[PDB]
Amino acid sequence: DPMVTLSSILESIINDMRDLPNTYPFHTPVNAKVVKDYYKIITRPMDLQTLRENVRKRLYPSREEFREHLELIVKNSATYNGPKHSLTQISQSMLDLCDEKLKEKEDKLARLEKAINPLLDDDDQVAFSFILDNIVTQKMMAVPDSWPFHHPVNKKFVPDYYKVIVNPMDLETIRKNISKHKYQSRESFLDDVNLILANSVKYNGPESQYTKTAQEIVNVCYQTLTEYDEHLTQLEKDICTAKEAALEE
Ligand SMILES: C[C@@H]1COCCN1c1cc(C2([S@](C)(=N)=O)CC2)nc(-c2cccc3cnccc23)n1
Repeated sequence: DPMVTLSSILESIINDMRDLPNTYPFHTPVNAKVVKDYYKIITRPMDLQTLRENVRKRLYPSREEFREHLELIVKNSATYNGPKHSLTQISQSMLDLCDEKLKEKEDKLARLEKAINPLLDDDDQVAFSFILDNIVTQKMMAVPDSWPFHHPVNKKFVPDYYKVIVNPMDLETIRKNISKHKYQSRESFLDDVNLILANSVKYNGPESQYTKTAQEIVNVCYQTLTEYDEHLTQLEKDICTAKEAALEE
């Protein structure tokens, strides 16, 4: 089972990171009864034991889903402890070692990832995702004053944001989804795009300048998708054909 093989590789990387100096504070979840404000600051807690248990729960079908959770450890330390704090440097040493190991094993990992999910090897899926990424970076992120929507909100700076917005979305998260080939159709892409606008309506109000900017992001997305309709339609058809042939095997 290539997912078993992949999981063994990821666990070996966790073993190597656990072995780096001074990493113990990242080996297990933060104790929120000692660090009493931790969840008032951090939205997505992560540590190496949770990561390892997730590897064992078969939650990571590729190196990117694993690396994203590992990067939370660093991001969380940067937010809570500070970007230059020794703990953040320590967490970064783990991410750096992971990246070394992923590079060393990149061909084996690619083979496993394609055996787990053949669409990662499908030229139509790849072309479709490439077009979506270009719409995001060249059209949507180019909307003036679109910065509030480029990245997830950091709760340290906006403490009530996730009490109001329980289904958050942002353009970076969409780009990560595109890189993982999450979208096979314009419909699922537009579900996430529209969530950015819906969250602005809810948090900022329908008449706010934030929402006017988010509306322009959505509108330029629709305009650009319409311009590429005939190509995107062909790619979506061919992706459906590939998806059926995978489950057929
Ligand atoms: C809540 C507002 C409005 O709704 C849409 C999101 N939005 C954001 C988003 C972000 C981020 S970030 C830096 N990763 O948190 C880039 C994603 N930052 C800020 C922000 C941060 C700090 C002080 C501010 C002071 N005034 C205004 C905004 C501030 N607001």
